[PDB]
Amino acid sequence: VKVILECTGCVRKSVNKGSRGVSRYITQKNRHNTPSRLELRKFCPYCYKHT
Amino acid sequence: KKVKKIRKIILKEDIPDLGKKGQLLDVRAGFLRNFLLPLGKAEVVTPLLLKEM
RNA sequence: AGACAACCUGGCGAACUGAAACAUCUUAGUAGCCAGAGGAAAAGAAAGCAAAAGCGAUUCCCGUAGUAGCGGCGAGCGAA
RNA sequence: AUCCCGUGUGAAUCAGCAAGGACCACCUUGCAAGGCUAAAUACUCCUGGGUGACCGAUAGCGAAGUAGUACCGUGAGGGA
RNA sequence: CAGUGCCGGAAGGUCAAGGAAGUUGGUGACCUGAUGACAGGGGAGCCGGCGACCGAAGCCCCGGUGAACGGCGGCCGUAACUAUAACGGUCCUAAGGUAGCGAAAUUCCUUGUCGGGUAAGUUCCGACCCGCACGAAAGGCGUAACGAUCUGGGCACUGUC
RNA sequence: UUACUGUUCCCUGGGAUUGGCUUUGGGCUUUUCCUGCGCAGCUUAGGUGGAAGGCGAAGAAGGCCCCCUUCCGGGGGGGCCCGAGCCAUCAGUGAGAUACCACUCUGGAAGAGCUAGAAUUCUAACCUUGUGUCAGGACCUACGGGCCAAGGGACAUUCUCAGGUAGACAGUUUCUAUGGGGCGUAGGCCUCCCAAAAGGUAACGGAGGCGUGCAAAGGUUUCCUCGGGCCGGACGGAGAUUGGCCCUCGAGUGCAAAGGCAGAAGGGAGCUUGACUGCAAGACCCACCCGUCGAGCAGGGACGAAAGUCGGCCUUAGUGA
Repeated sequence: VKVILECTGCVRKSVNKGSRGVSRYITQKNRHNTPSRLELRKFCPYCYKHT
Repeated sequence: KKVKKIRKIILKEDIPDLGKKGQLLDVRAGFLRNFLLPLGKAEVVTPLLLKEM
């Protein structure tokens, strides 16, 4: 059905340097859920960008 | 939505409903105007007359 | 108690048009009609504007500004 | 936001109330629901004085002699 | 009476303003911790937003209603010579044109066939019927009288020829 | 006109003009009484508190019977009889005495209040009527004033908001191409031909597709590579699994065609998310708006021993300021 769906990091709203939600929309979920380790979040590396 | 005034009065002659010339039943605004004030069968509660009579 | 060139105040108040069509908007609260009054009328003495500094009833000209802003953020309108 | 209006509810007044562009505080200004008032200001059917790189006879007022005339229309009105 | 209209129902559903239990948000006396830079939670009150439930007609829904808007179907087979089908099977709608009339101010093909009229008549009258697309108060059929009506043939009368 | 947006007529609800009762019952109230079988037990343990005396002749325990509830274990309770007691840490039990109290929650009943709802109702304002009534110096059977009448009755009427609702009425639109117009087809992107050996190119000129799909059909590190003939082996069939010979890349590459690709871009495995963030010299196209490629750098990674490749998919459609 190819519905869009966006991914998201590990929020931790802080008083640090601009930290902030990092969505990355992607497509295709006609399945059960798919997380992925899209990275270069606010913090540099990342892992398990869910939803 | 809205209710209208329920206005205090004092009497001038016996009421076949509520009191014999003494009581202060807050009759209604649609009632003081016609039966009570045309027929002189009531007086409005003036703060002036109260503390002088 | 009738009359009036234009100017003025009030009430009612359009449309062709511009938007390259057109219903929000614009021509415009213009035109016109009615009602008053004056040589001028209306407004007017602060429940105002301002901005940590000051003003001091109204009414006009300049200028801020075709700026701020409003706007099918379109045509356009446009302060203080 | 201020500003005036139709319907219905409908405060307090100064150890108050309104405004400061929703609203809330603190501060600052002004204090409503009564009235009056000259000037600078817009105007011309007009009067007086003056001026014209304005016309001068199909121009200038439509009109340089009985010109809103003759004439035309029932009439508003048109008009040499 | 399927659709629409109208009328009568309106039991159930959707149903506006409005009313409203709550719930939420801002502001906020005072409260509290840290390097540096300021927040947070928060009485009251004042202002907001969302709102369970309630809220009529209307519509959905249910019946009557056609001199209310309107509509009135095809395909395939068989009969005593051959044919034409009295009679049957199928999808269909709400049903499938009744009586009369009919190539008709309605039939296109079309000067349709046939008869009468004419010497000869695509006009005309009477019929048949496959009514392209007639038809019952946007009435059907027929009518004596009447028509500065349209239409065909007559006798008389004539420069119409 | 069953085109769009609205207005008016009309219909309904809310508020205003708008009131007397006296009831029925919906939602808040506030005072009046039962309600309870976890098991150790004096035995159908109501939680939470004041908690050492209440309850009695304004007359109990006890038995005689009436009623109601019911898990026929017993509970509340009227009458009469009776006449000197039923009672507390007395121990059990998470929690206490049926001594007693405030109530109360487990829920249930009623006279008390708000606002409605409904019902009938009368009269004061409202609508309507009257040859009736009296007059002003005269009448007003010249409309009309006061007055009493008689009907109607807080409904209607008006005013405001809200929903529905007649093209009755208004303000407007209804595209262009089109080898005349209308009817028909067509309107954007991609590929091949016309396109005349760079690019570009027109026609209601000739052929087709697209408005996606893929967590992998992506990324890497590896390995092999199809077909279509013939020969073998049962059905097996012209064509299905299994071994040997020609081969031009005739196979495929998700979907159309063209160009491409057989150290493969063909197929299969291993791990993985680079279908990352900040970007970017220069180019190609080029009316503008758009669009396409991109060496290289930084961060942080995947794969790979390393070299290296990886910011989507063999390329061009799969998209709109």
